[PDB]
Amino acid sequence: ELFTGVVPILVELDGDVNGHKFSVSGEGEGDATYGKLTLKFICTTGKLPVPWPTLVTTLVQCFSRYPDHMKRHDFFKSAMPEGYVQERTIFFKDDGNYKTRAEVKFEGDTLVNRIELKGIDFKEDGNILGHKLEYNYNSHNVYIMADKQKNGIKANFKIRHNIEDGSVQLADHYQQNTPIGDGPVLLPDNHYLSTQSALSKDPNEKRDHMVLLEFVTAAGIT
Amino acid sequence: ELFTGVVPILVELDGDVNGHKFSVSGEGEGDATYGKLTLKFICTTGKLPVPWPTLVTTLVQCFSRYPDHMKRHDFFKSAMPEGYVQERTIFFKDDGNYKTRAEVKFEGDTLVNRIELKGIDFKEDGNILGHKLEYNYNSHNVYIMADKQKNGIKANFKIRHNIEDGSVQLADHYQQNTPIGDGPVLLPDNHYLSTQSALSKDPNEKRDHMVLLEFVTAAGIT
Repeated sequence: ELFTGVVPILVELDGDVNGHKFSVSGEGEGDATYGKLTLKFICTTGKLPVPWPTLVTTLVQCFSRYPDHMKRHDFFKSAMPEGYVQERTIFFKDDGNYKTRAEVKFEGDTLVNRIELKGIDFKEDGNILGHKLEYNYNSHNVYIMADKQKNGIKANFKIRHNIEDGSVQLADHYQQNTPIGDGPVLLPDNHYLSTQSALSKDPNEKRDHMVLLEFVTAAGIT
Repeated sequence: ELFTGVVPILVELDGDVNGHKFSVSGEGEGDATYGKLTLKFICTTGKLPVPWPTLVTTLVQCFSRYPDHMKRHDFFKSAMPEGYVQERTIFFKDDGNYKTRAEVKFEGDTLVNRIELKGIDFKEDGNILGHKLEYNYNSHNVYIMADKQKNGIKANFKIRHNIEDGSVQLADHYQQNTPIGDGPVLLPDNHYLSTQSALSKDPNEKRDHMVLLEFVTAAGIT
């Protein structure tokens, strides 16, 4: 019942990639009923040192639409409102890696996502620091599975980023979510979230920014 | 000035794939200012004989956002309102092909897209008739170039459809657009439309349907 209508979302990221520091703020709405997300981000420190698309997975899986027969497998929502801690190690192929940690939870009537990111070992002439990624996005499945010992879930997936020259840059994600609260939570059977994203720009917008539209739906359980 | 605000869109498709006939109706809005499209489709003849994703390219490139320095390369809009005729031969790899022909133009204050599609040579146990495609979509670039002789453009691109088992099904598109009117039109320099799409469902919707969200932006000219 928290995700019954449109829930406002607020995002805050502080990162550091090869010594370069940056901040990103975002605002939006989520509608777990359609599993739709509309967010907008702004680099508040000037210009983003890495391509915007590399931050999409980092910058709220609680807005996924879970079919009715799949409701007992919804860890994300069942953890609200104390929220949960999401962590990932993202490995960019033949390049470096981002290590992230975030707390997603309700602060009042707003779903907030506070993140801290650290990226090391990035090649200067690579697709990432070299900004060779096209500004668009592909479709993926986020495999999810419970971590009973930690009372949470583990998830994993491979994102494919389109480089300008036509090739693709794989970014391997390894995820871990644990509750912030102390009570029972819903531990799921193995399943996945079919995720789709679309990036664009607000033409009346001067700051470095990205507008993001995503759709997520759980699938995998019959 | 026709595409100045939100323009209503109306789509009508009559097809035939390996002897199976079907109709699709769609309704939406376009906003060439953001290069955003929101459409909804319904199979009016019952259940769609092919996967919904294979009809996305067929089911209005006039809503692309063309940056200000790229305005003289916009064939699509410059042909309004008499409109233009779009034709394609789409080759699905190791499978059959769709041959399409449509007239896109204004009827009153509504942009209408009337299409007729014929698909032949489809393998029964293939990804297409076998419905092995995931219900999602990827990002592509539509290369565009003028056809001065025909006073229109030719375009071409390769769509990658995600099959369920993890592989991909290529669909080669070959396109041709010619004006319906008789006056000068804008013939572009070589360039492309960065296109992004996201598919989903209206949960309160019983008919076979697809909700489509796309973003298109021209790029390629400096």
